[PDB]
Amino acid sequence: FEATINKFDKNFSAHLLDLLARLSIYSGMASVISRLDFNGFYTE
Amino acid sequence: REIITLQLGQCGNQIGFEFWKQLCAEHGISPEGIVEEFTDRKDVFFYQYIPRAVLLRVIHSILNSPYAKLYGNNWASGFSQGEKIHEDIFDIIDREADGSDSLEGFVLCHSIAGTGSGLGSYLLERLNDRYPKKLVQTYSVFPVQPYNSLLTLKRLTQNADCVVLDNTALNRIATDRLHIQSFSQINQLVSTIMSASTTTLRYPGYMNNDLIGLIASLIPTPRLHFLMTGYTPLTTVLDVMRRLLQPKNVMVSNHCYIAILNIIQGEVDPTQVHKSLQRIRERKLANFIPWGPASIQVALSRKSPYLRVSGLMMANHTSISSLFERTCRQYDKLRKREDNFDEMDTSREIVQQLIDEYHAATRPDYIS
Amino acid sequence: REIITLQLGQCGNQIGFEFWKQLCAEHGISPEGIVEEFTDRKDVFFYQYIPRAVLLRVIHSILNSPYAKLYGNNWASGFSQGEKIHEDIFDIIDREADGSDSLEGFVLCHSIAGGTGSGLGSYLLERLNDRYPKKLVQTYSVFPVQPYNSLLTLKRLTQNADCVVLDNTALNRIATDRLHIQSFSQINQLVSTIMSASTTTLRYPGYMNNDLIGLIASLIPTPRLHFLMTGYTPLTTVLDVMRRLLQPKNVMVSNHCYIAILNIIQGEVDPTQVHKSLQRIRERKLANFIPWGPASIQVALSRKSPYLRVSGLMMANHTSISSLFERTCRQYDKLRKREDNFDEMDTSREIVQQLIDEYHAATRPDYIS
Amino acid sequence: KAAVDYFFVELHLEAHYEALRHFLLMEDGEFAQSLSDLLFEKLPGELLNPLVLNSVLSKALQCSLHGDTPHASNLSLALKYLPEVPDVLSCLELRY
Repeated sequence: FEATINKFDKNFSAHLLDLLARLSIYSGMASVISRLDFNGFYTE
Repeated sequence: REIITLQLGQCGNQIGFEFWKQLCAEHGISPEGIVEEFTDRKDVFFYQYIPRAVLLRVIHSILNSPYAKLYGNNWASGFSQGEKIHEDIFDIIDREADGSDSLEGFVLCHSIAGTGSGLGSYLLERLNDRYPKKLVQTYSVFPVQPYNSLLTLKRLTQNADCVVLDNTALNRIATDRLHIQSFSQINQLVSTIMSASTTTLRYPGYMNNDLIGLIASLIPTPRLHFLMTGYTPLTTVLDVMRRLLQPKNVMVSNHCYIAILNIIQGEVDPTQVHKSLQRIRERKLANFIPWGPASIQVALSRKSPYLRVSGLMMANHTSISSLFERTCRQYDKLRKREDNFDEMDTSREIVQQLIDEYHAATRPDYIS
Repeated sequence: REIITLQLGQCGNQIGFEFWKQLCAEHGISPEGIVEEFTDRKDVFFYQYIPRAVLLRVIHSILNSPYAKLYGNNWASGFSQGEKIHEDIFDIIDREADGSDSLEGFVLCHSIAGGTGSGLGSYLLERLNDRYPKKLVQTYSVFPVQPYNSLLTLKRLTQNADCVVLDNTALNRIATDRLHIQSFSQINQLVSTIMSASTTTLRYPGYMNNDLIGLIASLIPTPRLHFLMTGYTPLTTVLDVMRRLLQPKNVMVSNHCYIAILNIIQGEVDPTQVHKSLQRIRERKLANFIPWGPASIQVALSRKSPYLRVSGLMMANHTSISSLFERTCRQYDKLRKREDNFDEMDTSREIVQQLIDEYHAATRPDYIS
Repeated sequence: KAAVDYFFVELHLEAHYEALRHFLLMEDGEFAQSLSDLLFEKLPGELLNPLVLNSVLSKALQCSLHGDTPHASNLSLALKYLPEVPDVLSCLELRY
C-alpha cells in the first residue's frame, strides 16, 4: 500500500500532462487550461 | 438527504430564529407553518411543513412571537451540565435522526464566547462518537473570555468537519455603511449570509447538490477547515467578482488563498462568466498556494419568485491564522495573572499546532 | 493600468473636488455616482461607480455637497502629524493598491503655501519611494513664514516626484482680465479645466501616448530638469490654437528656451493642416529651442466628450521656471538674517541651489559634460 | 444607387473599414500596447506553437476595452516563417 500510492502518482500525473498538452494546440478549447491550472502549476 | 440544525446559547437561538424567518419567507410558507398559494427544494430543511430544528429564558421570546406555530458563564459549568442531561437531550435528537429519511449532517449555530461555549463543546464530542459518517458544520461566531474562546477551539479543530463570523468585522461594517451608532441589527446581516450559504441546497442545480459537495471542494486537508465569507451588495459579474476581493467586505478582522467559491444569486448572463475569470487571471487580484493546483469556483442560482443581483464568496484563506494568535496571545497574558487545571494547556498545545500548520501551508514545500 | 489620486491640505481637497465634478461631467455619470442613459474608457479613474479618491475641516462640507455618494501652520508640525498616523492612514493606500489590478502612478494634488498638508505632502513622498519603488508619482503642486514652507518641500519634490507648477499670481491676472472678479472657488474653475484636459489622452484611447509614462518620458530629459508648465487657449483652425498658446499672456507661470513642447488638440479639426501650422511657426521663429540636441514640438489628437468648439492644451518644460525659484530663495536669505539644530534647512537651501545651477547650465551650447 | 446603398445601410461597409483600422493599423490603443507588450515579454521552439500565439490574441482582446463584437472575431493571428534564433525583425502576420 505504502509503495503503490506513489506508483499511481507517477501514472496519473503522466496522463494529465498529456491532457494539458493536446488541449493547448488549438486555434472554448483554449480557456480549459485556465480551468485546469490557476497557479502556473503544470508549467512543464 | 436531510440536515438537522442545532441552536445553542442565546446567540444560537436568535441567529437561528432569524435564519428560519428569512427562509420561511424565501419559500411560500406562512409563519403559522401553512403553505400559501401565491419548484424550490424544501425537503432538506423542512419536514412534511415543519423546520427540523432543535432549540436549546430566550425560548419564551420565541414562544410569544407570531412564530409560535413553527415548532453560568464558565465553560466548566457548560460542560458539566451537558454531562447530566446526556440521555435527555440525546433522546430528542435520536428520534429526529432516525425519523429522518437519510440523515446527512448536523448544522450547529453557536458563539464560542457562556453555556453555548461549553454545552457546545460537549455535544461536538458526543456527536462524532455516536455517528462517524455524519458531517458537522458549525456556524461559529467570534467575540474569563479568552479562556472559553480557545477551549472550544480545541474541540472545533478535531471534531467539526467544517464558517467563522466575527462580531468585530460585524461592528465595523455596521457603523460604516449602516449607521447603527444593537444585537437585532447585526443579526439581519449574518442571517443574510446563512440563507445565502446554502442557496445551492434549496434549488436543484447542475453541481453542489449535496452538503459534502460544498465541503470537500474547499477543505484540502482535515486540519485546515476554517472558512470566511464575503457579501458585496449591502451590473456585470466582473463588478461583483472584483468587489468581493476587496478587504473592506471580507468579514475577517506570506498569505494566500487555498480555494474560493463564488455564489451569484442573480439573473446574470451565463456566457460572460468565463470572460470575468479571464480578466481576474490577468490583473492578478488573488494569490493562491504554490504547492497544489488551486482554482476558483463560481456557481449561479435562482432567487425564489415569492421573495437585482447579489453575490457571496466562500474561501479558505490562510490569513485566518491571525485570529487565532489574538486568542492565543491573550491567554498567556492571563495565565501569568490568574482540580489539576491540565485540560487548558492540552487545548493550548493543540491550537498552536494548527497555527504552525497554517504558517507552513503557505510555503512551497508544505508537504511533510 | 489604474491611476489613483491623493488630495492634501485645504487647497488640494478643494480643487480636487471640482476636479471630480468636471471629470464626472465628462462621462454620463450622475452626481449620485450612477450611470444615466444618455467608447470612453472610464476604468482608469473609476472602479465598479466609485472614484479612487483619498481625502486627508472642509471635508464636512464636501459630504454636505450633493456629491456625498462619490466615495497648525508650520512645516515641521505638518511633518510631525504625518508621523503620528504613519500606519493608520497607510492601510488605505495598500488596500487600494493591490485591490487594484495594476497600479501605474500616483496623482498628488496639494499646496506648498505653509499648510499642514504642505508638510503632509513632504512626508508621503518619502514613504512612496520607500514602499513602492516601481510606481510613478505625479504632483500638481500650487505656489503662493511662507518662504520657509515653500523652499522646504522643494527639497523633497526634486528627488522623489518624477514629474506641474501652478502659481496663484499668474492665475489671478487671468481672473481680473478675462473674468473680472474685481474668490477661491472662482479661480479653481479654470484650474480644474487644466487638469481635466491634461488626461485627455488617457481616458480616451489613442495611438500614441496611451499611458502616463507615454507623456512624461519625452519631455523630462534628466531626473533633475523635471518641471513642467501648462497652457489652455480656449477661454478657428490649428494655426489659431498653437499661436495663441505660446504667448506669455496665457502661460500659468509668473538665455532662455524650450526643451520640449506637447500640444493636445481635442477638437474635430481637419488633420490635413496640422503640418502647415507647424511650418508657419518655424519660419516666423516664434519660439526658441535648445542648440545642442535636436528638440522638436509634438502634437496629438483626441475627441471631446460627446455629451458636453476647438480646445487645446500646451505642456512645456521651460527653463524660465528657474526665475520663480530665485524669487523664493532670495526671500529665504532675507529671512535668514531677520528671523534643535536647524541643519535640515541648510541642506534644503543647498540642494535647490544645485538645481538652479542645473537649469542655467542647460541653456549653453556645451551642456554636455 | 440601390446597389451601393444596400452595402452601407444593411451590411455595414462603413463599419468594417473603421474596424479593421482599430485592429490592423493599431489605431486603438490598449490593444497594440497589450499585444506587442505580451509577445516582447518572452524574447525558437516556444512562442511558435498554436497554444501560445493563437491564445495570446484571445487574451489581448479582453484588455482592449473596445471590440468584442462580431467584427472583433476573425483575427487569425497566424505566422508565415519559422525563425531559428539583437536584431529588429520578428516576422508575424495578422489577417482579417
